[PDB]
Amino acid sequence: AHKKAGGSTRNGRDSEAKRLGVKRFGGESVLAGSIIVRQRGTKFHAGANVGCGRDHTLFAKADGKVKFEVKGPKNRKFISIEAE
Amino acid sequence: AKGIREKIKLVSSAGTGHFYTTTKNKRTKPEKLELKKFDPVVRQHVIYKEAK
RNA sequence: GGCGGCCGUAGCGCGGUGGUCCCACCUGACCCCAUGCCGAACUCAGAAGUGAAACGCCGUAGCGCCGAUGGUAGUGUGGGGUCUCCCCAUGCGAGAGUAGGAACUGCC
RNA sequence: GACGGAAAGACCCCGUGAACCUUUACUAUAGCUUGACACUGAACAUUGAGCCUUGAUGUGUAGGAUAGGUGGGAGGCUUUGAAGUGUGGACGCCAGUCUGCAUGGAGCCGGCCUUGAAAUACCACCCUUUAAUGUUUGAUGUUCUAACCCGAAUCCGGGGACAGUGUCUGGUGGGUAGUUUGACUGGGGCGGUCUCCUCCUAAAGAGUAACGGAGGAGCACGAAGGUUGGCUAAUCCUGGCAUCAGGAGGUUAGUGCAAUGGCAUAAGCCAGCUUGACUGCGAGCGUGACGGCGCGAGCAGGUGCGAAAGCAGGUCAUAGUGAUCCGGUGGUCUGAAUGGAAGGGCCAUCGUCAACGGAAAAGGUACUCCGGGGAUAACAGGCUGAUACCGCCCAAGAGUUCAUAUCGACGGCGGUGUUUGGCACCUCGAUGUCGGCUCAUCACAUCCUGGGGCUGAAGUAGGUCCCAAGGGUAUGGCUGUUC
RNA sequence: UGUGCAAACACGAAAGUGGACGUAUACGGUGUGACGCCUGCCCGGUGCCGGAAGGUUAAUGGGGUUGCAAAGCUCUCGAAGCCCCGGUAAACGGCGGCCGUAACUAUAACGGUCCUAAGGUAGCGAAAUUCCUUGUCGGGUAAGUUCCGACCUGCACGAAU
RNA sequence: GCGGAAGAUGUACGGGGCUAAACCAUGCACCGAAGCUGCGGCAGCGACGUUAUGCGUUGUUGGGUAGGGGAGCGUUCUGUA
RNA sequence: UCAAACCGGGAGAUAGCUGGUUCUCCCCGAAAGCUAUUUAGGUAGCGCCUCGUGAAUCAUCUCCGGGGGUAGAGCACUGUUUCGGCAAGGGGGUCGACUUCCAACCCGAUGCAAACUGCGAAUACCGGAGAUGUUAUCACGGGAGACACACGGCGGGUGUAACGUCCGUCGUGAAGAGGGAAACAACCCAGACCGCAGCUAAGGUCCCAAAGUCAUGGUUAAGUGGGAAACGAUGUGGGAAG
RNA sequence: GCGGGCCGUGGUACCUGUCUGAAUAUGGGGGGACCAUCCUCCAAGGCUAAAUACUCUGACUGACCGAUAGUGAACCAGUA
RNA sequence: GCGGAUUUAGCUCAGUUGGGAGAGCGCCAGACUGAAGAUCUGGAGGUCCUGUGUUCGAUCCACAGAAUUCGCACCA
RNA sequence: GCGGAUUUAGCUCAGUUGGGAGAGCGCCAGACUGAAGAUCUGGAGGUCCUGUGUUCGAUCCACAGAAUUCGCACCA
RNA sequence: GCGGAUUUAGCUCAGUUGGGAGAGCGCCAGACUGAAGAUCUGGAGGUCCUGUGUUCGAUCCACAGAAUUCGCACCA
Repeated sequence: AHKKAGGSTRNGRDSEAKRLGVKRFGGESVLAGSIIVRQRGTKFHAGANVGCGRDHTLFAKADGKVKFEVKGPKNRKFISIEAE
Repeated sequence: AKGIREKIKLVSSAGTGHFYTTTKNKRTKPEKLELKKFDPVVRQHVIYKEAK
């Protein structure tokens, strides 16, 4: 029933996450990256996370959310190639 | 398996359709009351009834 | 008070002061409308009484956050000795400390 | 001494080796009993079943219901072959009428045809059942009789359809035979572990072990699903631990589940409403190719809710699962030639393997052998030394008084490695085991004596410690035994 | 303990055969194994054998359902043996623990209390069959885990194991 | 630097032996490798030219168990010269 | 010859078991993981040797655009724990005041952590551009070895322990000459054609021994020249301070 | 129809054993499933030449071996 | 999974006439005994598995579901 | 040392839907009996091993410790 | 030597919330009985092994020593 024996997490397996989505070439409106599921907002390149910063570029395609509160979960404002 | 348990397997009966539908039903009332409107691989909007 | 600009140092607390121009409180619920039980909510109306909670200004930097001038421990990296261990070269520098900003700016 | 030569251990483990006997092992084969089929005919008695004929029709307690029955009632107008009646009999046990019987009062038919305890007329359905009889038939028991068996030369006698026996099925069945029954493992054994999820360990990606320390999943649920409105919690304080009113309160609450992460004018709570757990088809994701499965993200057509964007591919995310063969369930295809059936596939769901990537089911082995291996222990050596032995530092306290003059706790620091436990690199392709005995060779952390230190050394007598081999350590009873 | 014999028992694939040129004052299958004292407690849990309401027990045929036939589903009816109960321990066996009374102390002895029914009185017992046990008392000896006698709660000794 | 330190048939840094022929802090010249450089004779890989894996030139130049690849000669009998 | 005969016969039985396995020279020159297999001292698709084909431009030693959070540090979960001050509760002694003791909270100094943090590396690492390189990277397919590394030292983790299991650093056995270190797997320096010349490295340079009994300065005197410790010392030299 | 053997034999090979049991050419069987309708052919009786094998024996041949080679046997050998 | 049996007041069970729910034991009380025991008498105690259907009315019919038990099947 | 079981009112023991602490015997008393006995009725009798943790609340969960018992290990 | 248990008022023993030293028996007395007995009641009787340490205070903690008992260990 209830839990006991204080402690941090509870040991698991090997992390299953990647980082697909060069976002500097062709990019179909889809999840740019892989780490944690469930999240929306970003419709284009919006790489912005606490620290030195983040970025992406060129790719004309409406909508394109991220993974979640990870690699720049924040939602910036539009961005594309240079002249689609 | 089969016996005295909540969940129970029973296929629907659209009527003229080709049946095929999996939906269990525990013992907590209601009893004689399947579900509702379904859309089997056939005409649009067809009768339901998962009971059998 | 109206009307703009810049536009996360405007997070969050706290002080003084002013306009019966303005604004919430407040007041009254005849009606539109509305509350599972309560016009409290919701919605409508009038303005007796204040500023005790907005707003205009303006005074503290606590705390959060964003920048700047100074530097020990710690630490990156490659050679030296030495029983362990420690040293040197070189890029920085815990964290503490000294300061900057509580708006800024135009018009009626 | 050349770890001499030589005759490759029976101790021990290993090698999915061998054999033996033996269980509450599996699979079969003889044999025994019995039913039935072929070898078992006739007579008598019993029981079951099917069919035929004959007789009667087996069911129960009170006027609103009568009665196989039922819902409609009671003295209501028209039915087969003499009996109806009122006081008269029978073959299997109980009633209404039927026949050649015998007659009167009961009326001619009739009885019949409106009383509570005694009550109505016409063509399939629970009876349609039961009871009796004749024919066919199944099982059991008895008698008789031809087969068969034995004795005898024969006649014939004894036994007797029990059999003798052939075949098959089910049960029981050590009476007989095999370790086949995995692994890891501080040798092995005992004790603990082999699927899966989620910290630490894994030493900032990733990935990463051990009977590594902590803790769980094998399900549950129509709602703990979705949407909307309102609301926001723990906990503490005050007035009255249940409740209510006020204040403080990012939240430590709660959110199904082992934890982390997320969330409050909220994915939390309360209430209402409602139910996207839809169909079809693609692109992408799992360093490095590899399926099922899963997830994120579109398109085409359409279900729910919302104003709409939008949200769903079940429950915030990560454990709750499993092939082939076969069977049970949903459209089609398929066998000289046709009809009627039985059979043979594509996709998907459900049912079992939780010793859970998965066998239908347990055990001893000193008579041992062989092919190998240190990747397997019980000794000796080596490391460590917690244990063991001894010393040192500080020193309470005891000692009549007086720590320090024997003894000396607590605590701390060391040496030896004689003891023991014992981390398997050395030898088990093997330096056969303890102790003693006997025999040869090479040394010292000692009791008396001798020379010394301390003294709880006044003296004496003792305690403790150092030194020393120079000489001497020469003996018995019980036990195979070593101390 | 089995058997009057075309017997029991045993051998063989069969034909046949051993024991029978025998016959129960027989022979086959076993335990004990002399002699002497002997001989106490329990059947709750196997094998064999006998009886046995009810339950369990194929296929053909028969009945119902299904299908203008047929599959399939299902009912009904069932020997020997077995479930049933009982007997049997010269059947495999089981016999732990506690309190009180009472003693200078410990034990034995007796009853109960509990567990699993009884819990052991003949003898004799730590005995080649008891760990603990070089058990306790003692003989004997200078001393003897040896031995003998006794007590004896009998770890895992005990009745033709 | 020293006290805390007793044991095995003859004792000492390789020896002699050295106040440095020790040791410590530095430094210089040599002997000393099949090292490095120079004269006469190679292999593999790649580049240039080439039909060429034949030559010429150019960069790297050459240790090896297990193992991979390749060349070779001793040999018998039967062709054609 | 028997817990089971002899001879021959269908055996040149089957084994994931041992051993065996012989001419010269030249080039290059290992590894000890994953999925599945009646499979685990075996193969196939793959981490590694070699050869042929195919494609194509990086890769990484660098730099640049991301993700992790350990060491350490700080101070941190939890469960302990040091002192003082303040407030509230309970008990005891005398007065409804105070004193003493115990538990919880806050602050400062003190600090604590195998399951933390106001802060915070190195570092490894996903995607895209360069000096370098231009055909390397990378894509395909064939034929293999292969998924039994260990030991010593140091730091460990599990472990009440055995000539370990399992990680980390380093180093060797591997694939290393030559050479010194007296001898020596790893310490230092430095890398093999032939014959030959010169000059250096290892190390050595007084003699045997080939090379200076070489330069400047200093120490020790102990012959120390090498085991050595918790502990003691006006042996001696130097420096600061009352 | 029951119980088996065997075969590539599948409910569709062949044969053995027990039981049951036809019709008849205005008949019946077969064409790899069963039953009515086509085509083919007719069992339950029998006989039947020809086309490959081995190698004792005779002869020949062989880029076969050469007397620890080759058949065990070129010498008494299947003898000592 | 398949089939059979069973599923009545605490316990063990009878009850197919569809129209009475009952017995033994147990529990309480009474009588009796000095009393306690045992007889003996009396009382209480039943969603007669559950739902639905059939009938006027069903424990006692039909259908569906569940429990218990046995045989069988599965138990890579 | 290791693992398993056990550790409830005097004794012997039941008690997992976590929310009732109960049975037999014993002890005291009542009743009865002349009385004592035996029933029978009533009462008392329980840190339900200990501490802590978990929950709204635990004898009935988790952790740690102690005791009893058994197997094993050790024993010049 | 090593390991375990034990070491409370005369005897046999209980007593861990650390802060009460208690019971049975025995001894003395009372009540009762003619009296003695047995019940029943009362009283006395404790360096709770010894020292030291831990605490506000220990029989009930820690350490050391002593005694008893058992196991183990070892005899020219």
